[PDB]
Amino acid sequence: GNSPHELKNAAQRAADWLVERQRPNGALPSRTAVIESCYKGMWALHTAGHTQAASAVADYVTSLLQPDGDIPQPREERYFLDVHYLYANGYLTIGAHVLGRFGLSRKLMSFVETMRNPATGGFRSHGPAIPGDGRCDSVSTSISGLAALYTGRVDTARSAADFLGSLWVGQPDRKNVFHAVADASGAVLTSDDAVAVQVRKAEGDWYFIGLPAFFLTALYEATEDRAYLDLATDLMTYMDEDCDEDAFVDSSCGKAGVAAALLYRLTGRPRYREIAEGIGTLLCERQSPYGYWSEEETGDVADLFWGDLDMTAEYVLWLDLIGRNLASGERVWA
Amino acid sequence: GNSPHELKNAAQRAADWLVERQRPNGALPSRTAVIESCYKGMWALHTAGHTQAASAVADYVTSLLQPDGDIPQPREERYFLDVHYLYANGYLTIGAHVLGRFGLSRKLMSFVETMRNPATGGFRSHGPAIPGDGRCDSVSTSISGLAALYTGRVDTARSAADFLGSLWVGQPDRKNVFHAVADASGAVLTSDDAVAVQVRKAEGDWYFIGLPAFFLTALYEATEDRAYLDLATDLMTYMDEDCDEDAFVDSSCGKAGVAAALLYRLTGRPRYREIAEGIGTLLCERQSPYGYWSEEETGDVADLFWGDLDMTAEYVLWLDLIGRNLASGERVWA
Ligand SMILES: *[C@@H](O)[C@@H](C[C@H](O)[C@H](O)CO)NC(C)=O
Ligand SMILES: *[C@@H](O)[C@@H](C[C@H](O)[C@H](O)CO)NC(C)=O
Repeated sequence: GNSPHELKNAAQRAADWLVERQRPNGALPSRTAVIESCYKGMWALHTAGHTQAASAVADYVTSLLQPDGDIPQPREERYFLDVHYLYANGYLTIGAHVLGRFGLSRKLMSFVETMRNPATGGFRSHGPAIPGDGRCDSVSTSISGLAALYTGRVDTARSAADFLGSLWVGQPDRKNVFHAVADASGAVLTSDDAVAVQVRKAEGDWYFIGLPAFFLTALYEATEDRAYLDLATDLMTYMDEDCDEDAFVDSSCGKAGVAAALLYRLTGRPRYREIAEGIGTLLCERQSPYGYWSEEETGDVADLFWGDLDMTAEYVLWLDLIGRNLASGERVWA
Repeated sequence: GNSPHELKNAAQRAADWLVERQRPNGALPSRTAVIESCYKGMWALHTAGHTQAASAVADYVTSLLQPDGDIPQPREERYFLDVHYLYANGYLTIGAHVLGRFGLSRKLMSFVETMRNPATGGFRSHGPAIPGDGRCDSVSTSISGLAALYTGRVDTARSAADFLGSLWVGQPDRKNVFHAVADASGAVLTSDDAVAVQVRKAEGDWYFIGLPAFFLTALYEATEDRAYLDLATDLMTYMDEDCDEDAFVDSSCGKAGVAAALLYRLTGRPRYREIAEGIGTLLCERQSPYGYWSEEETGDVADLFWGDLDMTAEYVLWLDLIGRNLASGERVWA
């Protein structure tokens, strides 16, 4: 595979591509003005050293911030309304905090906490303005727990991990389907309108497993509580041995790649290095010659569909995180 | 005056210089192997986007970590023994946390908090192996408060601010001297052996005032409590109007520059922009063409004495922080 330096080089070229096209108000170059086009922008650009561009995204995000600490608009994609509303808020919180925008991160994180279910520790899938039944999903919960870790709200993160453990233990038929959603009481939801990963098919949505694995590994690093490492380990084993090969190939495999790279640094287990290396190389090989990522776009374009802009920022982050955990893991274990 | 982009470009040249000379275990190229040569390295290199190099510093720091969460050795400079012991620990905590090394940041910050005076909110000036009288100083307290902000221990940060307010109110002769130390009871220490800035002379040590100003501004950003903004602006106006011109010229003026840049973004007051621009430009002007900063050396050296290496990482950080707060302040206020 490719070396940590090569993975980082790919991330930097994509970051440069984004910053060259950033708008004067700080928005990233999306064909639609929606928060789901740039929610990873602060954190990704900061990791690439583009701190003025990252702070410009913070300025743009601050201009959207409502008195309750939410960014309810502009939102268009249904997954950011009633599947995992808080997916945007979680990365916004992390990016703001690492930038030292402590007022923005406090306000964002305090809103995120209002959508926690205090009975289960899960985080509600649908936003305040979106009618729903109080269901909570693995992605809202994992990203909110990760934002809790970055902002030092470790008890909130521990509670999120409790929910993930209940969701995992409660699976009715895990060898065929991962039901990523629970009802407001914590029972796993199997209705057709609830996210379900067909683990024996090559149809994506693997990040509903991979993001929990990454969060739980970071929580273990923060706490040294082996219960969290055990659950992250079980989820990685699930993806590696019970899931279709698409789990480490689909566009959403970066989350599992990052979890694997962190688990390698913490445990030294070579399978984790192999998983992270393979995913990092795959993402590197799919990069356009210009710097962005897209499964369809092939030209020298000035902007991107929101999903490709999000993917481009996401892969800046995943390649950086994989690269630094592989490099330090090699120093520690090899 | 240099533009925010130019300040950042200077930081990046220095960061490249450091990374090119980094040692295989992650230590930075110091002529002596001491923690005071590299304590700002994790945070500085991360801000520059050199996350693998920053993680390598974290690996080195982790290998020195003792069971109590301290790094008592290697230390040689007396200021890092009995004047502001925790100055090293504070930057290590911040750099570890921003990298997501949550076990490292938890352990470092927990040790820092064992040195807090629960009656005054100050942090003890002398480390565990160093005898002393329990005195607490403004630099130990402000960097520990900033580390508390980054790790989410906001009550600790508020207590640190209380100590700084008491120190400021209790000054017996602020026109001539800033007494930066209080005894274990919280009373300002005026004895011959306690750090004191000669504010009407050009003799340095201005960061005993400038770092509190930076920390208090960050705490105001985190809480919106105008009491902290008022104290921060008291300190800035003190340095601007009552202190020697050296306060904005000495090698330690970068802390005040960062405080001014943040105050400009938060308040729009043009004088703060002027102070930050002036300090940023002065630091850029002093940079070696080869990328480092040094009090005495010029030309293409392979390494630096610890104080110059510390100053080089420090100015990566300050130029980056000044640049991004000036850039965002211009966006917000114009
Ligand atoms: C994980 O972030 C996954 C998110 C979804 O694709 C978003 O809803 C659209 O960007 N990312 C990828 C690249 O699959
Ligand atoms: C503030 O960090 C100041 C610290 C003192 O110089 C240290 O005691 C020695 O590095 N930095 C500078 C550049 O003045």
